[PDB]
Amino acid sequence: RFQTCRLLSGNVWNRELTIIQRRILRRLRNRKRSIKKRKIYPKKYLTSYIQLQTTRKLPFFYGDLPITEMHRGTKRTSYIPFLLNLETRFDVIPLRLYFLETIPQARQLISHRRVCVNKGMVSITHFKLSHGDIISFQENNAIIRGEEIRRSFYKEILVEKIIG
Amino acid sequence: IMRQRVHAILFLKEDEEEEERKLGRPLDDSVDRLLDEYPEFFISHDREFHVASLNYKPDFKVMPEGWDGTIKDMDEVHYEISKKEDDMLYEEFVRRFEFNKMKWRGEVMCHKYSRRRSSEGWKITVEKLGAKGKRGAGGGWK
Amino acid sequence: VVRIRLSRFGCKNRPFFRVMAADSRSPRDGKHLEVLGYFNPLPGQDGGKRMGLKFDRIKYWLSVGAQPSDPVQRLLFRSGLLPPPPMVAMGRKGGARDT
Amino acid sequence: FLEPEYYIGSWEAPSDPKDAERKLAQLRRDYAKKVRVYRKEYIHEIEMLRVEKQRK
Amino acid sequence: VIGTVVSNKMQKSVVVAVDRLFHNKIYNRYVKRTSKFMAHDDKDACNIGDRVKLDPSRPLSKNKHWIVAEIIKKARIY
Amino acid sequence: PTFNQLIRHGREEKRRTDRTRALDKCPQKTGVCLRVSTRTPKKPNSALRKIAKVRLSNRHDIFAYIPGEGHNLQEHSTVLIRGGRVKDLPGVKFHCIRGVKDLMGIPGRRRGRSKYGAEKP
Amino acid sequence: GRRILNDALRTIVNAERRGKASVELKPISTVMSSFLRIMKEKGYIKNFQVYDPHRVGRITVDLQGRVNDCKALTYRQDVRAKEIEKYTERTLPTRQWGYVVITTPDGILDHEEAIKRNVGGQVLGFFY
RNA sequence: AACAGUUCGGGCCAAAUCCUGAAGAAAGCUAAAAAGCGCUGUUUGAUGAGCCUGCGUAGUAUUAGGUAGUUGGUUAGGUAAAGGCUGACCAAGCCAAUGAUGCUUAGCUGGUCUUUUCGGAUGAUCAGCCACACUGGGACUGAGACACGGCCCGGACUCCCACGGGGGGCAGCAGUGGGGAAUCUUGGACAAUGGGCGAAAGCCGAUCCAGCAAUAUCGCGUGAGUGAAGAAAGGCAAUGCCGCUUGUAAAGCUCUUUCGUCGAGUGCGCGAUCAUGACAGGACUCGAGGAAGAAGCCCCGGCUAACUCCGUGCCAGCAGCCGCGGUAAAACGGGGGGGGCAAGUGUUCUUCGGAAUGACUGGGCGUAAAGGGCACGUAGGCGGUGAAUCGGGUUGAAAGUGAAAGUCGCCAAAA
Repeated sequence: RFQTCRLLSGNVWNRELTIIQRRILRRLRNRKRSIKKRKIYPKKYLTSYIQLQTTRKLPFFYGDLPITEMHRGTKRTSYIPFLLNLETRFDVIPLRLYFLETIPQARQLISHRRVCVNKGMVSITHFKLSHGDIISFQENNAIIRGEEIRRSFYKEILVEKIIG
Repeated sequence: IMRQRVHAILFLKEDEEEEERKLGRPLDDSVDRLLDEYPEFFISHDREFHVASLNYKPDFKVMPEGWDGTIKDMDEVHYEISKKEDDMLYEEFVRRFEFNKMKWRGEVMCHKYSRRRSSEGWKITVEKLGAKGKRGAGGGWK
Repeated sequence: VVRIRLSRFGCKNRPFFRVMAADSRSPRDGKHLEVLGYFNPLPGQDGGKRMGLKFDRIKYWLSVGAQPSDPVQRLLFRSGLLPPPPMVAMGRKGGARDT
Repeated sequence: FLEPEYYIGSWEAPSDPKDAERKLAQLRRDYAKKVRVYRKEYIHEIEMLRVEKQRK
Repeated sequence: VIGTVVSNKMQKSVVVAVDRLFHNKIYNRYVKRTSKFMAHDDKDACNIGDRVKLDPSRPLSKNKHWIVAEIIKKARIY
Repeated sequence: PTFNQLIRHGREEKRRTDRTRALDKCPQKTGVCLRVSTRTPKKPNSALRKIAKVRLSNRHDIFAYIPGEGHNLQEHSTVLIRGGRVKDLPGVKFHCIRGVKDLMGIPGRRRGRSKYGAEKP
Repeated sequence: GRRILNDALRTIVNAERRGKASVELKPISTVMSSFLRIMKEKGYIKNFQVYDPHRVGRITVDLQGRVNDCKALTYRQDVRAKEIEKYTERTLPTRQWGYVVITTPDGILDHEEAIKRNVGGQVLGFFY
């Protein structure tokens, strides 16, 4: 949600920024994000401020799971459950890394629809798969998302970039 | 490339040809046709294990004054452990992709028949095994 | 009477038996002399069948004179070391499959 | 790997009206003597193993 | 096994003392603790102050399940 | 001191007294209110505070404060007692949980409604 | 372990950080001579000339100037051969270095020579 | 597992493999005289019991003496088995400052929680062992009890009685009443595993399933997507910049219908075993098929992420701590707004960490709490050298054991 970008003092990838949203992001981004991040030197735990900002960026990136809790599940700090969930959580990581929106678009897909792995449906939504795993849609998924991935790879990598 | 990458290239283009036959001369290749090199990073590995070692624990071992020996190189001892990992990697992925290929035609669901018992185990020296078959005894094989 | 037998060893509704040389009046899960491997009674996927047993000591305990129970013969003949069950008489007629 | 493989038939128990003593005789003598034989084998072979351990 | 006698007036029931170590790793010290044994001894022959070896036996009294052996280092008595 | 002294001596822990003395370690023990007395807090804080002398089911009698504004309590009203100590008024080490047994929670509070036993307006 | 040992080692250390270069220790010993030599050929000193093999007692040690805290243990304790891998972690620089010194039936070792020969004994000293 | 035999009386209303004597120890039976079973003894092996013992196994000294079967010895019994187990007699020991005897707490162990580690808190569920069975007391049978639904005795307590006497034991399973802060259904089935007797067909609230509990776990879901008329309302504003904001939020609209709901269809697998299904109105696969059935609490003075308007005025009240309230309260209360978590949240209780705040790892005692007024000396600790010997400690190697479950590494299935 855009409100979260407003909180994070920046741009959390809201889609289709309407006109006054354009205005408000220019205002917030420049004025606020500058003034705070530009030249302050606060004792205001800038380390811990940064910490909040990053631990708040990441959850939307991976949908809505609490990642402080992921940290906490192990006794380490970080980087291991990171490399792990990114080795796969199987819908939010791979389906987005190739062709989707990691959000409950790419979620609930594994809930109801199928993406059979090694022709095997794995409808758990948090799987970890590595080292020799065939990822395949169903055919009634294909007959639509072939067109969807085409209109993605072009309307959203050719068209939007080129109007940019 | 990476070896197993190549392997999956083989498999995928192969069954893609098999389904080319199926779906007729309509062949998609739409997004594949993209060969402009702006909208892509796609960094691919040729070596492996160059980002950082398995660890860098600060630890040492002193050799006396008359060491009369020659030291080893760190970049050199690196890639030996990478080669160990690489061989283990090839073996394990071969095995896994292999079983997935043999799995392309199997049964993982609610239906089986289940009359063989896979006679097995010695728990001190178990490098031999056997099976049973159905109501016939069988044995000694596999 | 050492009764080489099979005790349940697992989660509810999906068990897993285990082979142990017990004593008669010991509990089902009670003080065992030693386990003897395992026997998973669940059908699988690699070879969609069941697995499990050990050898090389069931010889010794049979020799010293264990009288076990027939739900263990259902394995100690299927892997040899015994004669078949003397109650393998007949078979239900009319099994039908369509998948 | 030095293990055999063969087949056994121990069927045809019910044949005539109400004379299960066929398979009963089977059970008693057949099965008892079977197991007894096996056990004898085991005794001798395992004590063989023991005497090997002593020679060791 | 080894030990030293402490009391004698028992008429075939000479009593000796033997110590050991109750080493508690936690505080990492070799400490000493004793347990005062009793041993049957025919031909009653010992003097307070002279060591002796023992060896185990079936019960011989309400206590005193040891058995005496040779008198190591019989000591003078003024 | 020296290890030898430590081997032959306890190295015993430091002793402190937990203030709460409910008969058991139970989280709350119910009781009946003997008398309701409003008392004045120690300085600097200045006000009148509503507390009730309650005899717990263990039979020990402890003074317990009522949190929130408004009490329906009368002699012998049965009120579950939690362990909460107010700093301003000395000698009261217990709290009464609103909305349970007899003391009735304040319906009006809309923020913090879970405490004060308030159903959702 | 003795206390004349602790004494020799502490006199070494204190003379070092005082800045003199050649010292003499009256009450001498074999376990101390062995230890001076061990330090020597591990590097930490310069010469360790013992004088009177018997009956009198005198060593003259002339020193380099390395770090050398080297406390000499008093309360005995075992050391197996396979326990040093964790026990020599309780030196000052837990990881890097210092040589926990061990005594064996096959001569007084340090922990390197020990874990090589797979022999044990009892700890005697530290190195830092 | 092997070796040797199972003969006669007699008694039990009738007879027995019931009892009882003799020899040898017993006992004979057959599925219309039939083999095959049994029983007794000899010899082993296994499982198990009994007994004994080294070591380790609470606090308390404002508990310093305790004990006369006591401590030993002989003799008889004793026991299946050594022994003050014992009677007798003999001799007077034994335990105690390494804390005996008292007094208080308590079932022990693998282990559960925490801690990097040590340690500390716990011993509930699950298993090893001991103990215990209304309260006491015994003893009999029996391989195997002093035996929880075995016996006798006393007590105490209940329950019926004809009135004499009988009867009663949930600390088996579920279930009532009691006390509490509060801890489940008066379920189902031997379907499986496991124990029992039966040569074989056959019997069990152990067990396996089921049942209620946000009691914890792990999940998975309460949608995807558009969506500016920035809707109305909601607040706040000098009431600038759609004034700010709720707010792409809703609304609308197109997908999607998993989890769950409805209806169908079974050697799939749990008996895949000969057969044996309670689970099972389960799954399994197929179909009606609508975002429609699924978002709450805590916090916003600092510690500590987050703030504003009004009410409030030393009253009310919050506070885990420091403290706020005497008309501008960001701390109390109400409206709006926001942060943190999420089918869960918050308070209290409970134990560890932080806590080096009992310091072995990991302290102090000059002025901060803490060096005794001083010494002596008992144990006790600790404490010179070189030479020799031994090999208890020490240390190197092997096997046994260190229950399984647990921790942990890996692996694989499982969601």
